[PDB]
Amino acid sequence: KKFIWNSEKKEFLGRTGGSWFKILLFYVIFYGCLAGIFIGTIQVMLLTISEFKPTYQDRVAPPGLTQIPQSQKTEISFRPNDPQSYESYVVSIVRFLEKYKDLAQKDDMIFEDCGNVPSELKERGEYNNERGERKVCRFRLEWLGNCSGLNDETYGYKDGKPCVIIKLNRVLGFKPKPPKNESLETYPVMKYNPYVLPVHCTGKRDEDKEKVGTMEYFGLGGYPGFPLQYYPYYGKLLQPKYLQPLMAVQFTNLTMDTEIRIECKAYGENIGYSEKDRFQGRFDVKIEVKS
Amino acid sequence: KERDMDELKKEVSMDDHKLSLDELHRKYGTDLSRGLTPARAAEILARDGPNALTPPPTTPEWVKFCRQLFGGFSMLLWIGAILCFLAYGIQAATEEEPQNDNLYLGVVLSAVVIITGCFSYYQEAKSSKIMESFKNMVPQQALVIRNGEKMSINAEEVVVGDLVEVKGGDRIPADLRIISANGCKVDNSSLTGESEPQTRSPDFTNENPLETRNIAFFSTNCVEGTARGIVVYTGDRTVMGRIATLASGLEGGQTPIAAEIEHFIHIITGVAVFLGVSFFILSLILEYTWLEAVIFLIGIIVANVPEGLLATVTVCLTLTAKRMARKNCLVKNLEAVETLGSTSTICSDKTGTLTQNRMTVAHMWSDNQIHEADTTENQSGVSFDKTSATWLALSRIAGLCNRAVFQANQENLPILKRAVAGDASESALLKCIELCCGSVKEMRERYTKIVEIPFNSTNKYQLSIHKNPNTAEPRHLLVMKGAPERILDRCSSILIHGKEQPLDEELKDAFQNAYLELGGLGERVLGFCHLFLPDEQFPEGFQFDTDDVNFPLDNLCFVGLISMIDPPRAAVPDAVGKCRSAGIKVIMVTGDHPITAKAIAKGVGIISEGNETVEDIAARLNIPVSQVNPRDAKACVVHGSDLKDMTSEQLDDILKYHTEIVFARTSPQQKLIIVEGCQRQGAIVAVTGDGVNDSPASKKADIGVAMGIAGSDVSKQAADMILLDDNFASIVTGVEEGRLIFDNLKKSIAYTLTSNIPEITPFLIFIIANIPLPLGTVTILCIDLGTDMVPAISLAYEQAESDIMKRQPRNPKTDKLVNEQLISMAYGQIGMIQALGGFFTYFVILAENGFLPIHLLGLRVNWDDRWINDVEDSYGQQWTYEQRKIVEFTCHTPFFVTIVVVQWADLVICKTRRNSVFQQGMKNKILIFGLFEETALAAFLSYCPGMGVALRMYPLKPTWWFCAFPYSLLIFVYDEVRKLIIRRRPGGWVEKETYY
Amino acid sequence: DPFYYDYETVRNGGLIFAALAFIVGLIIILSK
Ligand SMILES: *[C@@H]1O[C@H](CO)[C@@H](O[C@@H]2O[C@H](CO)[C@@H](O)[C@H](O)[C@H]2NC(C)=O)[C@H](O)[C@H]1NC(C)=O
Ligand SMILES: *[C@@H]1O[C@H](CO)[C@@H](O[C@@H]2O[C@H](CO)[C@@H](O)[C@H](O)[C@H]2NC(C)=O)[C@H](O)[C@H]1NC(C)=O
Ligand SMILES: CC(C)CCC[C@@H](C)[C@H]1CC[C@H]2[C@@H]3CC=C4C[C@@H](O)CC[C@]4(C)[C@H]3CC[C@]12C
Ligand SMILES: CC(C)CCC[C@@H](C)[C@H]1CC[C@H]2[C@@H]3CC=C4C[C@@H](O)CC[C@]4(C)[C@H]3CC[C@]12C
Ligand SMILES: CC(C)CCC[C@@H](C)[C@H]1CC[C@H]2[C@@H]3CC=C4C[C@@H](O)CC[C@]4(C)[C@H]3CC[C@]12C
Ligand SMILES: C[C@]12CC[C@H](O)C[C@H]1CC[C@@H]1[C@@H]2CC[C@]2(C)[C@@](O)(c3ccoc3)CC[C@]12O
Ligand SMILES: *[C@@H]1O[C@H](CO)[C@@H](O)[C@H](O)[C@H]1NC(C)=O
Ligand SMILES: [Mg+2]
Ligand SMILES: [Mg+2]
Ligand code: NA
Repeated sequence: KKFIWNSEKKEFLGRTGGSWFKILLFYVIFYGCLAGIFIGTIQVMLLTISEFKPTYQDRVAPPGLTQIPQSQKTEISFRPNDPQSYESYVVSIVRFLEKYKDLAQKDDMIFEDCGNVPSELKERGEYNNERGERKVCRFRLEWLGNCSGLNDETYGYKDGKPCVIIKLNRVLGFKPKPPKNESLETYPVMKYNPYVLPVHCTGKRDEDKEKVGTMEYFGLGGYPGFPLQYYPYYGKLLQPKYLQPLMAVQFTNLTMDTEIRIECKAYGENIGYSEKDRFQGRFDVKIEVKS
Repeated sequence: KERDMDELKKEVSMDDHKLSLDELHRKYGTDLSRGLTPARAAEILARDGPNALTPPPTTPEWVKFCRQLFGGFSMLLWIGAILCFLAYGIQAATEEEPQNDNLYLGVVLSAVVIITGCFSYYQEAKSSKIMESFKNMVPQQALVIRNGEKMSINAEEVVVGDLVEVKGGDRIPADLRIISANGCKVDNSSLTGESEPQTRSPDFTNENPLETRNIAFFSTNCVEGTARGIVVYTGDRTVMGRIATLASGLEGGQTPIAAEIEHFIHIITGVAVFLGVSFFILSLILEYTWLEAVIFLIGIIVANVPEGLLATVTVCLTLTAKRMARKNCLVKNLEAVETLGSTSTICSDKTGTLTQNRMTVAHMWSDNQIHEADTTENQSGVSFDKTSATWLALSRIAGLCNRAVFQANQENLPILKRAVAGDASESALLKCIELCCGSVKEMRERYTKIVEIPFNSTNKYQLSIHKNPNTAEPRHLLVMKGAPERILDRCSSILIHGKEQPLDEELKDAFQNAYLELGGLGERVLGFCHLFLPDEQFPEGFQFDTDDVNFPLDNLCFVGLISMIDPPRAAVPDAVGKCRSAGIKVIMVTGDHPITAKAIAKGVGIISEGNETVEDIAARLNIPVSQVNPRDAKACVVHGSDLKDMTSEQLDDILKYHTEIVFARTSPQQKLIIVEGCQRQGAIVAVTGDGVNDSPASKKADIGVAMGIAGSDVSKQAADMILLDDNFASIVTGVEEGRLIFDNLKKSIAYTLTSNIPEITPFLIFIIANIPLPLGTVTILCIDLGTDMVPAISLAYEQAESDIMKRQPRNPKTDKLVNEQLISMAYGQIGMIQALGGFFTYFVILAENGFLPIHLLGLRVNWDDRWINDVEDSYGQQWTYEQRKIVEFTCHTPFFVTIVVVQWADLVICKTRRNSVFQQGMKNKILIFGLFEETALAAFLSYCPGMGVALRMYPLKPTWWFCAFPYSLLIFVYDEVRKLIIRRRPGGWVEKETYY
Repeated sequence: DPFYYDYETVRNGGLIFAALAFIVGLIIILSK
């Protein structure tokens, strides 16, 4: 009963040739109309959104805190001797900072020299297109001392006492608000509380906090945070080649051949946290410089 | 080697009854008048086994539970669960941080099968439980003569070769060989199907041990008289025992509904493995390794298995079975409720099933006029003219001159179903007088019986003389009855409206043709007459001692004839007419005499009026039957005597060329041969019987129907459906409900099969376009086992779109439950629109949150990564892992809601297959609740506190609740114009391609 | 701030509807 393939009375795979053509033509016209309808409705959907601002922005309420070595498990395990052991890290650091070189930020028509001192926020009008392409404040690698250098094509980084810069998640229209001068026990930090978003690293328990001896932070003018003169963000369409602020963190006194946990928590009023997302506001890393 | 045993059982039995008393006693070594010594009896008792049928094969409850856990549908879900754990094994040991989706789904599928097994098992067990409350097996002791003494012992304590005596009323224990009878009439109705009480004569009469009279039978009751006999067969070696063992040893077959379920699974898994394999090859062509491609294969195949359709179908069948149980139509099998609708040939039993199996007064002859009495079981027929004096005279002759009276508890029972002591004929007459002529209680004692003359062996006649209480005449009233020829030979006067007339041949021949009218109609006629004796010659003191001629044998006054026969049940003719109206071929299968079977067939509808048999045409032309052509005879009667010498091809020809067939004098084994012959044509067969002879026929038939009270226990166990009320019209109800639920199953199946397209397409384009997952696993479970459950069940409550009893029975090889048109609609058109609507909601949410649809291409590579917490959107914003994951889950939730919105219109269009939704109408309250519950539950799964933590179903911004709205309206409009074109153009295209 | 959404209002309303529509359905299958 399963040899209905053909017969001398015209049937193929179950039906005739003229029937195959009728059904195929119907399905082509039907699916063509379905595709056209889906395309028209998706076009209306495209007409309900703007080019300069996402309609819903509440799912990115607490900005994240990422790092340069996008590790497979946020762990930095390498050998201070073997250059190939830490190649995966250095490669990503150079590729990340490749857009921050002095040669990359050379056009004066899209770049603006903010300043050597973190200042107040810079609002470049509204988010509409009435104004031209906004300017992006420059950020030279020299600001991250001891983690930038004047190296060649390959940034000779730190083998012993590694460097891990932190970055604040780029959010459209987000205006960072650092904590008030009434700081609720925020781990010794400089008195530049009004024009910089503080970020402080620490261990995780009584063991990690003891293994990690000394940490040295580097930023704009020497402050451990992000300057407010670089915010807010005006989208990729209006601000292409935008350079968000960076801040490096070096762990000088580490216990070699020991995996220790570090939590770099960014503080501020507009900076939230989450017990489910260890990256919202805070940031974790597992460093282990095994020799 | 059981094959040979079953074969030796399918052969008609043999005997050694035709033996001289000396030869019989020598063969059994038994005294003819003293039986045998108790020691010999006990030795045989402990030699071959007590006289009782071996109990049925006990069925443990754990066995039938494991039976409900397997099957065909549950087996598919089982292989699906096993494939889930297989894919989970391939995912756990090979990749890092494996996901527990497949494990969750595997245990869920296992739970689905187990829960369905528990529910269906509880239903079938409930039916068996209420069936067990019907075994009213009352122990019955027999009268045995042993060592020369009369002893009453348990039936099981009786053995072979010993004298047994039976009294009128006692049930024949074992199979005896009559040696000395005295007016003994036994009831062979439950075994061979002989209607009238066949008498038992010690002399050998017929070569057939069944038609003969020197054999008493197991399960038969002695109607009247007394008789003696030597036990020949005991226990399972008996006649009805060899029939019962055959019923237990036959095969049940495969129900049509189960076969349709199997074919449905063939198509489902066919397209499932086609998509899985083609997509597996495509995935390997792209980039995914064999490790991931195998998971894609198992995923696309398993996802194409309707997990919830098992429970919905089981509940559907259960619901229709519930309606069957409400009308006292119990079904021991959960799927046997459907078999009636697909039936195209019903093989009924005459005695007991079609007929009431009870002698009833049929017609009366008064004033040279035929008067039909009411023969309905519930007394709902036309009443005869009961006002003339001739009726009073006839009723007095019948109520007075008849050896029949009621019994002890007979008071609250109706006039017909009550018990009467005496002959079946006298019982019918007593019931008729007690029902139409007031009461025979005071009417009998009103005429004091002086001298009676009972029936005679030769020249049978029953007369008696009674006093006269009328206040106008002191003469004696003599009454007599008997065979019409005997009364015609002993009569001279004729009664008419009160006065008498001579035996003029003008009205006497008018009596003769009426005699042949009632006799040819298949009834048994009796003549009634009375006469007033002259009190001047027979004074009030002259006692007419019963010896000499004290009453004038001749010169009597004939009043009229009274015929009688077992009438068909009340709704039997109408029901047969409905079955033939639906296109079901009715074939009477009985072992009764043809003279009565043909008449009953004409009276119920199995033989239409005007259609002639081969013998009828031969008689109408006064020519031998060997001349007429059987093709000129639409109907035909097949004598069992001729059926024995027949081949398979011959019986096939009998069924193919004759539309109205009546099998008469057929053995139980021949009933089985007849059912097998009807099955060779490829048709669905239903057999309705009551006696033990219907046991092998009810077991082999596609569906057996037994009578709840008038049916023997053996055939009642071998049947698949029981009629507790004995209402044959339940057969009509059954074929209706069977066709109805068949169509409702089609609708429900198309509904659950429509949701598969938007359930799998997200995972398909997840592999092709490399976009984030549009729909998750748990969300799909919320549709297959959550929301759509009530709409699918409500689809079983759908009524008839047209008259289902007007269409012909479905073709088994053509009209399948799930044809290619259904897949062309669910998997082809409707489900496609549902999938497009789901993807629309997907892009709506992602684009509104910053991820334009064009940007989503190739994004899953980094989207599903748990550590790239800076995935750039279309606006340059950086999204962490849990942020975009929250968006993905709050993207799965509205996709699920979208499924509900499109299922609104899909349910409304599946509710009607041909009629417009405006024609049929939203009157299904279960369907309205199905929409309210579905919508409210969908909203609850998204807005309940903690859903994003338990089921990862986040709340929906209200605008999402309107993304799928146009797609639903589109589905409704498209299917509505489809059914409109099918309505106006019933010719080709829209009907042959989409109408399923 | 535009980075805040009153999810509790929509959630509460969705549950009120999920309750009313359900009790209405119960009234539908109970024609009295
Ligand atoms: C950057 O690294 C240089 C080493 O190349 C550090 O310079 C040393 O600083 C200490 C004081 O902390 C002096 O005692 C050493 O003599 C310096 N050595 C050299 C070679 O210059 C410098 O301190 C580091 N900068 C920071 C901010 O930690
Ligand atoms: C850097 O860490 C080292 C430990 O690795 C500190 O030196 C140790 O001091 C303890 C006493 O507290 C001694 O018992 C160890 O022998 C010392 N080890 C070494 C290698 O010197 C050191 O004081 C830390 N320096 C700074 C600037 O934090
Ligand atoms: C992921 C993408 C590329 C897969 C594309 C699958 C499309 C092209 C397939 C899926 C289901 C298919 C249909 C399945 C059912 C029917 C009815 C059948 O009697 C003829 C073929 C016909 C008319 C098919 C046409 C092609 C079809 C629409
Ligand atoms: C097609 C018509 C007749 C069917 C009626 C059902 C429609 C109108 C109902 C079904 C579910 C309903 C939604 C249920 C949930 C939500 C969330 C709530 O906080 C605001 C209302 C909102 C957004 C409702 C809008 C109206 C809605 C879409
Ligand atoms: C021939 C006619 C009836 C079809 C007209 C199409 C209508 C019914 C379709 C076309 C585009 C659709 C809209 C597309 C855009 C939006 C915004 C989105 O965030 C929610 C869905 C919503 C609100 C849709 C509602 C239904 C809609 C207006
Ligand atoms: C874990 C999973 C692994 C592969 C991808 O990383 C996507 C994720 C999430 C969806 C999930 C697959 C595994 C197979 C499923 C369980 C699937 O069979 C299925 C079965 C029934 O519905 C769907 C198809 C999609 C699926 O849900
Ligand atoms: C915060 O308080 C300190 C003294 O407690 C003061 O020196 C500093 O200027 C204050 N900063 C601001 C921004 O008020
Ligand atoms: Mg499903
Ligand atoms: Mg019968
Ligand atoms: Na059966």
